[PDB]
Amino acid sequence: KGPACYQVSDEQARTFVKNDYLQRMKRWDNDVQLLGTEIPKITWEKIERSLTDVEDEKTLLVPFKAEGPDGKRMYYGMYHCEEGYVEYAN
Amino acid sequence: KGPACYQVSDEQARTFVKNDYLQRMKRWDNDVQLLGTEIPKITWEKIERSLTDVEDEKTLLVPFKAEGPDGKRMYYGMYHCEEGYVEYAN
Repeated sequence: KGPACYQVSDEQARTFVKNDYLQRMKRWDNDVQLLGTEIPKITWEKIERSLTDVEDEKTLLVPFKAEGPDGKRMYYGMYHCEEGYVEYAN
Repeated sequence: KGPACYQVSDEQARTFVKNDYLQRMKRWDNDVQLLGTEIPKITWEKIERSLTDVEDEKTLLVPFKAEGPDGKRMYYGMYHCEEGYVEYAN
């Protein structure tokens, strides 16, 4: 896991937040311009989750494809269930 | 906290991920079109963090303003340090 907040200086926090914000702006804008829509159609791919020791799962990996008139993109949402957020990969 | 993953069905997970993905596409695209750039200038506002019992902090709230040629927007990044992600509010 990352650092505890008390180990994170204001400067480190600002750097992390700026990196994250800029990267997000870039990524999401790019995906919109590529698909040609803000509201692509979503198609689902099979979810692989452990059939055993299921209480050990901290994350569900949900693959999907988004389709616009200009294009199509594959994603893997990794949904951290307890934290209530998703981070996306490709 | 949210549900444990073993309590989340494939359908619930897909619904959460679709909601999140669409909302993000919308939000970030909108912010880019509003600021008029993917790479706005970032200005910082003072960070308020507890001066006592600091080991209890799970999150740092980093306020900032983003400035494009077309506009300006206020944000509050809440940086969850250990998890290594930021969620944004306005």
